[PDB]
Amino acid sequence: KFYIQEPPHGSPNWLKVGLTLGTSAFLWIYLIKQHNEDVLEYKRRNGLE
Amino acid sequence: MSLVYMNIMMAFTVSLTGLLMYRSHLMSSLLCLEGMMLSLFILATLMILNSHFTLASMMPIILLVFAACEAALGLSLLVMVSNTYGTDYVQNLNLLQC
Amino acid sequence: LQYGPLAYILGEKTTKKMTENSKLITVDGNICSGKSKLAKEVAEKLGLKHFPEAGIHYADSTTGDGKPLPVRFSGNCSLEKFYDDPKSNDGNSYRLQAWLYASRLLQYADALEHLLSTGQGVVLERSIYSDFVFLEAMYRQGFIRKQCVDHYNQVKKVTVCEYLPPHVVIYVDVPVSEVQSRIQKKGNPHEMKITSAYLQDIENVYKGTFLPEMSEKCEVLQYSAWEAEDAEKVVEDIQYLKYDKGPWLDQDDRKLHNLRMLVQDKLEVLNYTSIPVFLPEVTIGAHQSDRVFQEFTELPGRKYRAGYNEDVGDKWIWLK
Amino acid sequence: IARTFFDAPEKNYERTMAILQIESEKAELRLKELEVRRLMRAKGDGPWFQYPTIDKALIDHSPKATPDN
Amino acid sequence: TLRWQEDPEPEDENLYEKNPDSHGYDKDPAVDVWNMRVVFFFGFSIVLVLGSTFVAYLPDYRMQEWARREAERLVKYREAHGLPLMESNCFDPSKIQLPED
Amino acid sequence: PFFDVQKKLGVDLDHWMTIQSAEQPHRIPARCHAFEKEWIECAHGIGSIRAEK
Amino acid sequence: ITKDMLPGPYPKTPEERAAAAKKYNMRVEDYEPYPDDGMGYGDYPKLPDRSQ
Amino acid sequence: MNPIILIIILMTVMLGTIIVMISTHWLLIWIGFEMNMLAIIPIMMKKHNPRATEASTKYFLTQSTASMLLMMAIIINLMFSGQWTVMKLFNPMASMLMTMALAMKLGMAPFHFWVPEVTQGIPLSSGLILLTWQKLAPMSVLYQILPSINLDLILTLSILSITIGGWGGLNQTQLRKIMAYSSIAHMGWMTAVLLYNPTMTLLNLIIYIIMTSTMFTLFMANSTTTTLSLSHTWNKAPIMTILVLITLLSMGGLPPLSGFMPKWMIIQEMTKNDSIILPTLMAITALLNLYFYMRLTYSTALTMFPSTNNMKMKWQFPTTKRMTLLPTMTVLSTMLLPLTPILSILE
Amino acid sequence: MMTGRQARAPLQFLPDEARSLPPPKLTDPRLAYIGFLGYCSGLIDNAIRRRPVLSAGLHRQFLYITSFVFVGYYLLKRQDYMYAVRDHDMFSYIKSHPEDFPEKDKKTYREVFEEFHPVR
Amino acid sequence: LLDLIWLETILPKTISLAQMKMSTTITSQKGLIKLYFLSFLITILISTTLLNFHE
Amino acid sequence: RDHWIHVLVPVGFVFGYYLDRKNDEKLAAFRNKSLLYKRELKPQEEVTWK
Amino acid sequence: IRWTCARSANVYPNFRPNTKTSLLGALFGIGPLIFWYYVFKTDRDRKEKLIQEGKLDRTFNISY
Amino acid sequence: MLKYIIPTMMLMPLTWLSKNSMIWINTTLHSLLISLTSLLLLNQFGDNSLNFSLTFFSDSLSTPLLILTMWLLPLMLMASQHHLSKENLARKKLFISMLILLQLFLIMTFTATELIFFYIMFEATLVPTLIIITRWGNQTERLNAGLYFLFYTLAGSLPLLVALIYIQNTMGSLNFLILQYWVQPMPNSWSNTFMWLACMMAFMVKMPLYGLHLWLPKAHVEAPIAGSMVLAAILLKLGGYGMMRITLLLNPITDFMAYPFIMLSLWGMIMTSSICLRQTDLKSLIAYSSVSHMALVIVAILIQTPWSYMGATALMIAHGLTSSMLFCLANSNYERVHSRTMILARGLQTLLPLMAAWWLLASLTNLALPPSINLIGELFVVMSTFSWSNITIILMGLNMVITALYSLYMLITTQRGKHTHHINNILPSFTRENALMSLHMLPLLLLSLNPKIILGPLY
Amino acid sequence: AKTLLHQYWDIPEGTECHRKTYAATSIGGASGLVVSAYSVALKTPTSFLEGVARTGRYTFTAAAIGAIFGLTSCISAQVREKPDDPLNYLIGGCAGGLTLGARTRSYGIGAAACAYMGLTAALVKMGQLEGWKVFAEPKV
Amino acid sequence: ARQWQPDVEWAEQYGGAVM
Ligand SMILES: Nc1ncnc2c1ncn2[C@@H]1O[C@H](COP(=O)(O)O)[C@@H](O)[C@H]1O
Repeated sequence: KFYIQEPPHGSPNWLKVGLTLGTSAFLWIYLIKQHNEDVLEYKRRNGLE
Repeated sequence: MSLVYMNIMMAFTVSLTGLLMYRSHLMSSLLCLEGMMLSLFILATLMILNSHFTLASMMPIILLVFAACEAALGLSLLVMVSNTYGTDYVQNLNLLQC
Repeated sequence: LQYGPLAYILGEKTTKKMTENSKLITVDGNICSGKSKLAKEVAEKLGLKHFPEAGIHYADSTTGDGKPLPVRFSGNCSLEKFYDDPKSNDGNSYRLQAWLYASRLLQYADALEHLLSTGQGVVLERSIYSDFVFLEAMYRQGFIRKQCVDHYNQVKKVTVCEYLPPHVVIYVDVPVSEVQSRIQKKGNPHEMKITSAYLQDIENVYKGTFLPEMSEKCEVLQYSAWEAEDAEKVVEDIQYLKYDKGPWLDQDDRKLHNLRMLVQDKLEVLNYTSIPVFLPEVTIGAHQSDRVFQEFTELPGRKYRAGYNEDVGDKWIWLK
Repeated sequence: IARTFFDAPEKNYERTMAILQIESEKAELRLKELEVRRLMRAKGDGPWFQYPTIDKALIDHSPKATPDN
Repeated sequence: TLRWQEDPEPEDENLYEKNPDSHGYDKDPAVDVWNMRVVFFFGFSIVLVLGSTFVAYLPDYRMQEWARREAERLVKYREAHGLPLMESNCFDPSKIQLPED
Repeated sequence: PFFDVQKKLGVDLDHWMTIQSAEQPHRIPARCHAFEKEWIECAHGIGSIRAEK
Repeated sequence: ITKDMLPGPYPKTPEERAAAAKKYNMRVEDYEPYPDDGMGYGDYPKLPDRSQ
Repeated sequence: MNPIILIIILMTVMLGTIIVMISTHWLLIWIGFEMNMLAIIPIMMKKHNPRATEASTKYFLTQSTASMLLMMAIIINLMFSGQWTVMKLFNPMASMLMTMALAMKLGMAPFHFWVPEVTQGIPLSSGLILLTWQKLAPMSVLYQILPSINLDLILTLSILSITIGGWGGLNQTQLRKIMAYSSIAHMGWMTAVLLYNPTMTLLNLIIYIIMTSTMFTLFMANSTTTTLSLSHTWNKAPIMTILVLITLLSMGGLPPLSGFMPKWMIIQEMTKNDSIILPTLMAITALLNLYFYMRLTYSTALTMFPSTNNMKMKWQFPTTKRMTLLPTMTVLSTMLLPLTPILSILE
Repeated sequence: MMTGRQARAPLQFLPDEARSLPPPKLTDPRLAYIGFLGYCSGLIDNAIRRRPVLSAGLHRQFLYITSFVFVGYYLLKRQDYMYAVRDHDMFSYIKSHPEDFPEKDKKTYREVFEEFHPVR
Repeated sequence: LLDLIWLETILPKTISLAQMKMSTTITSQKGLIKLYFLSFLITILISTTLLNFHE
Repeated sequence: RDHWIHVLVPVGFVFGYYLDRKNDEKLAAFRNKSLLYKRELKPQEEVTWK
Repeated sequence: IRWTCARSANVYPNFRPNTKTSLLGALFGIGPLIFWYYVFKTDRDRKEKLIQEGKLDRTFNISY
Repeated sequence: MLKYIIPTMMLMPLTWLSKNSMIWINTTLHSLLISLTSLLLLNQFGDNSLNFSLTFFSDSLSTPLLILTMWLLPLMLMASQHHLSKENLARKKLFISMLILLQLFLIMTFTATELIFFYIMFEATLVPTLIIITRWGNQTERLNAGLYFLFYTLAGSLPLLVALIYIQNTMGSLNFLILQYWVQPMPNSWSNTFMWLACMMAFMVKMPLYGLHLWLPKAHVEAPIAGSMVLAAILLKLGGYGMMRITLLLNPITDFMAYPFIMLSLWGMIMTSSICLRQTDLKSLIAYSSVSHMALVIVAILIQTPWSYMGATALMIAHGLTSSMLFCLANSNYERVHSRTMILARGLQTLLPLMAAWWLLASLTNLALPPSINLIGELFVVMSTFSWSNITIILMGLNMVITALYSLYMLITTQRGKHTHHINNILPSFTRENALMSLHMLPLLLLSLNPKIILGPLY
Repeated sequence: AKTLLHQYWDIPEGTECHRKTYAATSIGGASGLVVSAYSVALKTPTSFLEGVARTGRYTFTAAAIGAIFGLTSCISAQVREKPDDPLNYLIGGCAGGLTLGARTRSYGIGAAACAYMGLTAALVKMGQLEGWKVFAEPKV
Repeated sequence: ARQWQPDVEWAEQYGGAVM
């Protein structure tokens, strides 16, 4: 140890880190699924099949 | 329109010219605010009762109550001045200029 | 930030831990009054935490490794030079007094935070309500100017007014001749250089300005030189007190919560200490400030936040 | 130098031709936009600049107490 | 009285005393020599010489030389069929409609 | 701007008080119910400019 | 350098002229400033207009 | 400052503003205005000092006078129309009274006389609230009444507000009065464009809201209220000095920053309607705005002001304040220019 | 200035006919610019709290990039829908009223008179 | 005569002097709310009569 | 690599150069259509210019 | 340093606009400009009038 | 032009990721490599412009300016890497970042296809120059110079914005090719009078025109060497390029409109040159020489004859290189003697022979010694203006005296005479300074052989 | 005071001096009355007499400015036989500036007022001739 | 020699309640 008092940010908040990772993964797969659904509906609407 | 309508407009302009060029403390301003209150109430009630708009009888009473609470707020503000400078004069309101 | 309004919503009430033994006690006295151990005795009587006198390196001690930082990084003022030349050209006197007042304000903020959080009473020596008795003792001896006096008055007026006075204060009455004899027998090679007029001025400001207002705004006890040794009498006197004065009576949970929020932001405590008033004893130009700031940034443990220094051995820096 | 680095004059010529055609079409469309905005704001019978009026669905069609209405 | 605290004026840095073969680049000699090498290679040996080679051999700039060759054809045409050297009208006058007045 | 929450989620809050020719308790007629009815049926869905012209 | 070792406005009374002569290190009689025509000469003295 | 009471008061302010936004009746518009000012009164009495009482008294008097004028306009409109839909008014006196009532509410000159005073006497969070969220509702009210707005009155109010705000901000040294006069000038700038294309008005409102929020967030983060402490902050965090420098560069409409987005495009809707002198005049007053902005950045970051001795203790403590949304609002206020056509979402 | 267009379906960020357009690709340059804005926001957030800028808060930076790219994609979709509405309405009103838009006979340069001002 | 005084006087310094002078006239209020409301009355009267903004 | 920054710019050059060729593929609406260079395409040649 | 600051930066703080400086600025600041403008306008009008009536020898003047 | 913007955007992390001792070498190497790759823009034609896409194009006018800009940036990094050796690492990296951003801004501005993009980029060039002037300047009153520069530029350029948006709303586009093919004559009306004034006054401010040149003798002096070079050798030519683009759109009003403005230069470049006869500050003398050359450029562009255009661009390039070299010479002498007074340091030839040779070469190239580029440009301008009118040869010919009468004077007092006694810190010539001055001078003498690439778009 | 501008512009330039003079005098008097009223409302007068003295000073000064400017513009338009010239308004604006400088006991202020008022009157003539509209109705 | 920075005079110019 180096600091006499333990800093509040000394240890990584594992709950918040897992929450950030899960939110990023959920938003990425939701964006990908939304883009796939929208492009499928676009090709079905305009007949680019 | 009717002459009583124009009398209410002239009364509201009288309250307006009394509310702006005051010389006394804030109680005169709140009294002229209540003059505006009363003129607007009487005008709205006369309009609603003359044109037989039955539902808009909700307009006058509400037109009091809300601003009436607002008027109560103003009273508290005066009490704050009465708790700070002793008198609620408007000439003591020259601390924020500098 | 750990403690916030969300904790107060969730039920973290600070008067839950505010028992009858949570008392803020500060002890005062002359330069060598011998009170330094006496408060320690109180620390083993009521179980209260004791804090030493706020020195130059106190802010260096509370954060980081706690090692005493060099005087260039913190303070830029020495007590030995003040004992040597009180009327010096560089103005060691007022700079030392302003730095010591700032350190005492930091100590009082830490003490109030500890009392509000842990619920345990705190014993201090020479709190921020008893520091001006030094500075006035300078001005009656001609050690400073009038501009320094009114600048210190402005700093005290903008800093003290957000805090509450201690519960009980204790003043040890040691006369000037006893103080000079104790200094002579102590053996410090640089402490005899002060005139006895300085100690007389300290005593005069104590008994003329401090006591007439601490007999009103808080609880006050007074003891002579030999009665300070008898610890059981002092603790029996402070434990049989009737608190009726002081603004500690009319403190609800909201005001104490606001006080706890304000004392946990160390920038907010010291924001008004260094007001932009340019007095040539405390202002330093851009070049020296830039040089010492770039040198302090190169110190170990201080380049980044406390949890984000690779050179001191902090792991998982990339996952925070 | 002309083989490794520099593009052919015909390539630059036809690229310039395509760029000029695209920008001319954009300029003509912008002028048409200004003209159509002026004309249909002045006449007020288009999809834009349609300030709302009172919806007719809120009128009561039931008979009233007094028939003189 | 005394003004605000400030350091005295730092003297100018004479670089040649700490290094007899320095070149006004940096304190350490190795990085100074590297800076010399990179400036004299990529400033004279690389950009200037190859730049002079490049500008000396643009591929018949602005087609201007080609225009001379075209002139070498054109008068050769117009000195064969008896046509005048150069018409005073840039366009054909038979395809011009003047505004009638 | 003019956010239309009432038209979005389909709940009336103040459409009944808005006009004089609206439905009122016991169907009490106003003085100008027919005139307002004809004016609204003239000026519905055609725009304010063409309504005032 | 410092501010009071630098030229300022046109002096009028004797003591300002003496201070200017002290700054310009001439005698109080050999210090003859340019006339106040509003041209910008300031307190700079008039040398006798001779080449080097 | 009970957290439950503060949360309820903030929800009341939000409810009043959204009641102004989403209603279809004039009475509900006034209801939202009254509840908004009633619940915003305790925000400016947070610190419990007499200057706050002075500022709140002046604010209450001006807002209540504006509300009484607003009922005068509503009752006149009822007389001449007999109906209550929030749309174009049916009387020139109704439009005139409504226009200066909303000018009084929004601090438009010459009815601006409360804006540089009240913002001087209230805490910085309350100043941010008053200069950011209060301007939203009467913009909606003015947007919904634009067919009946008289051109001459709103143009005179706009040019007077821009000129007066620039010339009043040219002299003040306090940060809050400079912010107040800058808000007045921006209000005039984005009310000058309202009658021609209100999408530009909404875009300038969003840009001004974001940029003022960034400025006030930086001022609460540095705990600085005057020019001198804002100069002194360079010992504590130079990155904050860089941030305030770049967002004050953005504040004067200098490209390639976000503040050049609205006003230039406002000029893009001035020459469409054949008006040339007007954008030039407002551009010159924007240059005045940029002059005192340049003065602020000269005092702040482009020089190195002399500091005091106690900065050393402030070098041993990091900034513990809840610096909320500072990086996102700083990025959105500087590098949003290549995404200019995003204003199409505001149609 | 489209107050009469969206009034039939109010408070719709992305209507159904917006699905008839070609959606923007995931490699749109504007979308990558908004992702760069998110990365810059993460860097600024690391810099203002006195942290290592390029190492600390990697999950924080990824969340910033992801949120910015998501909101940028949806805003770009709304922008494309709005401009499709704009030029569709332009072409529709041009087609519906060709009396106010006459076909101009584009005369050649062989007879039109251009005034010449010599330079000397 | 020209490049240090007169050219400095015509364009920038006259503009700066007028700016600072009228800025000092604008920001010289006494903070009295009564004067502000009297100016409001004068503005309203001028707008209603001397400009006729309601026609 | 130990000197990776030294190849940061040239690669970032050529990729950008590559993008220019990609930009060329967005401006081929008049390929072999100009009146000066309209010619019959030679065998084993798909375009006049890529 | 005194001479350089008197020559460069201390000319405007010690300037008063009076009749002598105004007359010297009007004689030297705008007089040559209007004189040159008048003589050049006269010369160019004469040259254009000579050219447009086809009397000036411009037979071999093809560089301009 | 996406083959040059991306290398600069990759140079930005290249100076944000290097060590504290390797920023200068890496930045210099990569900027010199980009300068080597910059020569691919010379694939020009005598009748067509090299167009890359809808946003970027480059004819034979903007190409020499681009080459000069991204050749000047490595020279800037060499010239400004000694007096910043005492600065913080973060501030040094910020300085390099501002220089790289300024180069990116300039190379994006010079290839702008449409005029509104050129205008916004032209105003965007303000920020790093203002930051450099107001931050790294040496003298006390640099804030006044920065404010004067920023306000002169903005007050010039905002009516330019209004006029450009009016033109775009009137006709339909602001592309330079489209405006070349959709040009319309402007009649002699007062609306067209104010249109011409709004379209011109920004460029007359940044050239600068005589009368509005007062932002130059301050901002060229108190700024550092890199800011002085970017003010003297690029931005004036940026205004000239903008005026060259704009003046196509304002015919035939200019033929009776440009009578005062031309003559506002045709006398001014006399007396400003006379100011160089009586200047105690060397940097102010260089700035006033730049004022005279830009006044000649103003006359050449405003008479709108072809030979005037060729002389204008040739004198632009030659004067930019010569003024950058002279500013570097002034900076080196100021570094050695710690004073900008010209009369202080005397007899430098007896102590510095190579620096005296560089002084002689720079002064000779300043007085238009044939067959250098400056003589070619100024001679073409004199031929064109003599074609315009006869008597104006006098208004050029007397300048032919006065230029020499100061330039060799600047050569004499700083080099020739008995050396100063109390000055004894004149170190021998640094290799960095000699390398920088050779890199300034040798391209000029090499382009003296083949000037046909810098003679304009219509050669 | 909108129809007063119309009555000022209803009289043709350089035809009748008297009615143009009274119209410009009334315009100046109205402007001075507005300025004096705002000055009294904002800056508190010492008494009634000093307040009406300041009001009369401002009103008479602005009325003199208007009368001098209108008279000078009309006599210049008569002496040049050209109503459609901004030179007459430039001369009238300089005369108004000279009168304002003489009233304010100054000469540099008078010359600056000459320049700026002449340019402003020239631009007023520019807008009158070419139909410039600073208060433009919404067209598109 | 070194770069100049504002002294006490500039700050007291900017330190007044009215500038
Ligand atoms: N003005 C002052 N002069 C000397 N010492 C001071 C002054 N103010 C506070 N002190 C501190 O008070 C201490 C004396 O208390 P003590 O010796 O513990 O009874 C000194 O050693 C200093 O740390």
